[PDB]
Amino acid sequence: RHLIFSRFRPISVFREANEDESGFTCCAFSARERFLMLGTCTGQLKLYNVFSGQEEASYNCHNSAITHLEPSRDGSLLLTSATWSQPLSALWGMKSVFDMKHSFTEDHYVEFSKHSQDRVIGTKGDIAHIYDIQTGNKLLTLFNPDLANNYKRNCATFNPTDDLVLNDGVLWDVRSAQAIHKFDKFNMNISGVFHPNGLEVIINTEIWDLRTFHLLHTVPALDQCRVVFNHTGTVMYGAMLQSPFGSSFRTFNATDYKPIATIDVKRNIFDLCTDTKDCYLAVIENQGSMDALNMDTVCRLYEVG
Amino acid sequence: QQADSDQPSKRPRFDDSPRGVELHPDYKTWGPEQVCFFLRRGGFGEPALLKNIRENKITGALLPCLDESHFENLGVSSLGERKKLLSYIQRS
Amino acid sequence: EAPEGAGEVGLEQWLETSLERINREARLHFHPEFLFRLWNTCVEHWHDRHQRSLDYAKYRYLLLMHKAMYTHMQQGCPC
Ligand SMILES: [Zn+2]
Repeated sequence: RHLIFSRFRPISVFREANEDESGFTCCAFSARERFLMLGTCTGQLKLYNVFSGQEEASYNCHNSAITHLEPSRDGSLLLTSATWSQPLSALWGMKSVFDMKHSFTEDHYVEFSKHSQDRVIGTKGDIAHIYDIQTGNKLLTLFNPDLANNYKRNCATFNPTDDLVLNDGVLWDVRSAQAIHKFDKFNMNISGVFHPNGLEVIINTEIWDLRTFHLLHTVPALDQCRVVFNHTGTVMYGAMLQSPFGSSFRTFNATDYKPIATIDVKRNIFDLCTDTKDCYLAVIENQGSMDALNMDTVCRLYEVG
Repeated sequence: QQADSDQPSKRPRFDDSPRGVELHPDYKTWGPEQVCFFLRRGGFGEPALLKNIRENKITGALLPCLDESHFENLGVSSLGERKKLLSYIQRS
Repeated sequence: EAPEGAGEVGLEQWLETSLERINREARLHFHPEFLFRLWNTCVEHWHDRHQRSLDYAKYRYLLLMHKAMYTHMQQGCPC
């Protein structure tokens, strides 16, 4: 909103049970937000209870650091993505037993579809693949070399209506499987996301009009920043990368992209996530360096009134 | 049931862990630490010796010309260990 | 919450394998360097200076470098 999102209050700190050095690398809230899902640098996934702070579960998910976590709204499936080891992404079931349903071998990034999460879109370098959650079949493949821009942090993604895909700067019509537009390059890393309002497209510092393809805004503060919208999509969270992780995060107005506030946590922010109720703010904070031989990455919880 | 590339019982801690690595070989473009590694390989180090080869100094090229009580300026206290570390650096 | 199952095994060969393949992969991403600075420091710090297990120092090394690979891959690499 306006005022509530300029102050956040620390309440608790989540730390790995039996580690001399905690190593959380990703965070996501449970499907019904009773749990905090915390992937660690060794490829595990530890579930903590948001309220109590107590660890609820621990799963052995990958060979490498967890880089992505996306639960279904259904509460029956979970998407994960690792770092350098194959399979780089996986789709698990949260039913009665935590078992892997389908494997995304070379996909470094994985994401659900937004309509009812019936399809899954993964990214393999510059290429994007679309699969079916039920059978695991690769339904579709989007790529075009003459339009490819080759971001280093490419993440293919659906718009709220899943009729469009943004992959490597290229705007695709899903059902036509034809590239609609190519957003040019002013940045080497961030591939861009869809604004929850489905009006504007946010590619790093550029906010384009999704209808006219005309540049609406330019926000310098979003440079090399990952962007997290609250459920209502009235505010943005900007966290910097390229330690290369910034020790501060910013809040913005999703309407017109003006800065709400800048919070410095004196600690290296690896990741962060909020809830749908917009009550809590989980932040993955790291201290020290390689030469300090201390990279204790911990999850601290804040509250947004 | 378990994708098996994952992951042991539970973990090592500092307050209950008291007492094969591979790693890069040959040869001449060796940073000071590829020199420290090679030194520790022989049973040397002696942090007083390596406390600073973090740099006075040495390349993977200043191995065979570092002579013997140049070693005196940088830490290895006794004459004997010094005598077959003088003669730990050859063989190639 | 779902729970199981059969994640019984490792330390041992798990540690040796982990260290190994994280090194094989990390040699593809860093330039002078070397990685030994981490390794050496660890074997110098926890192993030597606090006389702890070599497996312990190698474990902490493993952890640090998993965080390094995490960092680099999140940073992106042209290859
Ligand atoms: Zn690389």
